[PDB]
Order: sequence, then C-alpha cells, then structure tokens
Amino acid sequence: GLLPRVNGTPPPEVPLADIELGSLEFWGRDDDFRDGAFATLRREAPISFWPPIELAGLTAGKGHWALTKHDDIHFASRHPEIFHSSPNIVIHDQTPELAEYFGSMIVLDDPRHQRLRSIVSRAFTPKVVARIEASVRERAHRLVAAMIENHPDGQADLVSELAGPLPLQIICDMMGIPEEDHEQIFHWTNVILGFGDPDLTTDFDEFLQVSMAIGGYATALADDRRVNHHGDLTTSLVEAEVDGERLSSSEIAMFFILLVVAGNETTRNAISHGMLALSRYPDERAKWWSDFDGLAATAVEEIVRWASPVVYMRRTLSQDVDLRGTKMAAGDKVTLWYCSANRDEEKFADPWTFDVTRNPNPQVGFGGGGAHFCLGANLARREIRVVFDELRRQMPDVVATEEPARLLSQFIHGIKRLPVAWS
Ligand code: HEM
Ligand SMILES: CC(C)CCC[C@@H](C)[C@H]1CC[C@H]2[C@@H]3C(=O)C=C4C[C@@H](O)CC[C@]4(C)[C@H]3CC[C@]12C
Repeated sequence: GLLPRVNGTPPPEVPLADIELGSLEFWGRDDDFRDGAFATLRREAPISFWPPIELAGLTAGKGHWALTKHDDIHFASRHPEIFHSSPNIVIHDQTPELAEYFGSMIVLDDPRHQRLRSIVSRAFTPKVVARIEASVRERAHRLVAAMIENHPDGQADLVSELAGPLPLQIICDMMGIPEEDHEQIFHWTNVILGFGDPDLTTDFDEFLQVSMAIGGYATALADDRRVNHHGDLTTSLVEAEVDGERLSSSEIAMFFILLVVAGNETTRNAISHGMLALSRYPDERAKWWSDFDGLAATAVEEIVRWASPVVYMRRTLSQDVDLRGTKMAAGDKVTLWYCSANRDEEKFADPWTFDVTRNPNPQVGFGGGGAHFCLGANLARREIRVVFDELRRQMPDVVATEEPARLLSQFIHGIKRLPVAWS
C-alpha cells in the first residue's frame, strides 16, 4: 500500500496564491504540497507575513514573519540580542495559564537561560552519552526483540512498538522516572504536543487537565528527591542554586516538563520518517545495511535533514529589522522554518535526493545554532543510530506497508502510526 516514489524528484510547483500558512487545512496536506509551498516561498516570497492558525486562534495574538532561507534562519538564531526567545517559541501567545506549565528556559533569554541550562547540560555531553550507550542499546535490542515475539505474523505499528518507546525510556531513565510510569508520561506528552489533532485532543480543557497532571507528577517526584537524593536529573533540579537561591517548585516543574516533552516528541519522528525514507528509496537501505558502521554518521545526519522533526521555532524582535528588503518592526513575531532551510537550494546540491552518504550536510534540524542549540542533539543521534542497527540485525527487510497517519501540527512533523512488515 506504499505509494511508489523516485529519489530526487522535486515537489510539483505550488502557485504563490495557493499558500495559506495560517490555515489548518494547509498543514493537513501531504509533504509534497507542503515542500512545494516552501519552495515557492524561497523563490518568490522568502520573507512574508501570516496570521495564526485558527486552533485557539482567538487568544493567539498577532501574526508572524516567516523566514524560509537557510541564511536568514542562521542570522536570526545567532543574534538573540535582536531575535529574542522571550516571550514564546511557538506562534501562539503564552497566556498566564499556559505560562504556569511552559515558562521554561526555552522561552527565556540569557543570562537566566544559561544559568538554568547549566544545571543539567553536563548530563548531555558526548562522554556522558557514551557512558549510557550500552543502556541505550540494551533498551533498543529488547524492544525490537519484543516486536518479533509480540507479532508472529510479522506486522506491527513501528511508532507504538519502537519509535516512541525507545526515546521515552531513555529520557525517563535520565530523569529518574520509574518504569511503571512510562506509559502515563508518554500519553501526557503526546497530548501536550498534539493539540488540534482529534486522535490526540481538540479540547483545550483536556489539554489543561493533562498539563495539570504532569505538573503534579513532576512536583511529587521532585519532593521525594529533595528528601532522598538520587543520581538523576530530577535531583539535580531540586539541589541547584542560582546565585544562592534555589529553584521554585514552579521552576522545577516547568524544567521537568520541558525535558520529558522534548525527549519524547522529537527523536521518534526522526525514526519514523527515517523508516519511511528507507522504504521509499531502497537503494539507500541497501547501501547502509551493506556497511552500517561505515555509513552511520552520514546516514543519521541525512535522516534528521529529511525528517526535520521540529518544523519551526519562533523569535520576537526587540528593534526594527530590514532583512532581504522586508522591513519588520520592533515587537513583531518571526518564525524560523527549519523544514524549509533543510531543502534550501542555495545550501544543498540536490536537496530533493535522500542520500545516506551525504557530505557535507549543514542540516539545521537541531536549529540554526547558538544559545538554544538542541540540548539532546548528541543523545538523539545515538538513539537513531542504535534503533536502525537493531532493525538491521534482527529484521533487515522491515518496510512500511502503508502511507503513515500524519499528525495535524504546524510545529511538529509527527507520524502517529506507521504499519511495517518483516520476514
Ligand atoms: C532528532 C531529535 C531532535 C530534534 C530534531 C530536536 C530539535 C530541537 C530544536 C530545533 C530546538 C531549538 C533550537 C534553537 O532554538 O536554536 C531544540 C531545543 C531543545 N531540545 Fe532538542 N530536538 C531533538 C531531540 C531532543 C532530545 C532527545 C532531547 C532530550 C531531552 C531534547 C531536548 C531539548 C531541549 C532541553 C531544548 C531547549 C534548549 C535550550 O533552550 O537551551 N531534544 N531541539
Ligand atoms: C519540541 C521541543 C524541542 C520543545 C517543546 C516545548 C514545550 C515543552 C512547550 C513550550 C511552549 C509550549 C506551547 C505554548 O506556549 C502555547 C501553546 C498554545 C496552545 O493553544 C496549545 C499548546 C501550545 C502550542 C504549547 C505546547 C507546548 C509547548 C510547545
């Protein structure tokens, strides 16, 4: 049931008049239409203004300027003195009731951002990730083995059985979340980054119920670790002193929520889109499987470029900015479309070819660099690598058998369900 594709094919041309970045219906279209829309913007309207989507649109606040060029997204990322992460990194205004749960370091500027990031950043270094490499592989090995055992007919949903669980288990392990609570945590983060998709929720009170629930989970776990320290990130949070003063319970909960949402709702889509690409372009599977360790570094970078799991991130101007002939005003919202930068014809020879040997590969799936560069980048790369190594070893012919069920989202390039089959 997988539709045939030809590597290197550009999307059909999308007329400039047909693009509505502010409509839910646009984000419901398939990737060819979306990719073609962003190609048209790069060529004919590389900076342009759009209204918020209608999803909770009455409280969204103002519209935004869309940056579609790799170099413009780079400039914005590298100059937070102009393009601020405060007050929010999605288009929607962060209302007071949302700020209760989501006013974390990701919506702060330096120096407070850096002081918060430094509490945990040593647990995400390459050498620390190398320590828990063996744990990461054991968890991936066991999940892939369970897929074979749980599905003797050789068919299953890659997302529920592997792509979701592996990153979930790792970040829960690093936070010190008990094994019995994994499913509950994943349900909550699925809803928090699925608002607007009816398979997740379209009811904002249910969203607020979930946010309440994970916030209360976080504070209860932090309260236990304050009494009895463990060697986990939650204990690092309760123990930290920023200029002699400890974090508030509110600050601890927001930080906890940031880490588990980010760890649960990103890598899984790199894996699902990676499987889809290897299914559509079998020469690339054949190349990688023939020399997994020789090709893994370039293959992992190309999977992130192809998937762009985070579609965009917002910034806010503190001064007037005249960029590429477009005059934007102090206080305007500006959006950084990584999904577009990662197809930029000025930065990639042959952007429409999925090439697991690609080098160089200046992909900005982890953002354009700078102060908020993805804290989990090293971890995510290892998570992707070990999952595909275990699929290669245990079920080398695993392939998608249907087009995926796509998450309805402007922010997250989500695959909800991906049927696969193996011999
Ligand atoms: C392939 C997987 C992932 C992708 C594509 C991705 C993408 C991103 C992007 C685009 C940003 C914003 C960068 C910027 O503003 O310049 C970000 C920030 C962040 N990510 Fe990742 N992410 C991934 C996996 C993870 C994982 C597994 C974690 C584990 C906890 C994580 C934790 C974070 C955190 C904490 C931040 C905020 C950093 C800060 O504000 O200083 N991410 N991520
Ligand atoms: C992908 C990761 C790297 C980052 C995750 C960030 C998470 C923890 C946080 C940071 C800011 C939060 C959003 C917000 O402030 C406003 C709204 C509007 C509301 O109508 C629906 C929910 C939404 C999109 C929030 C969803 C959760 C977000 C993205």
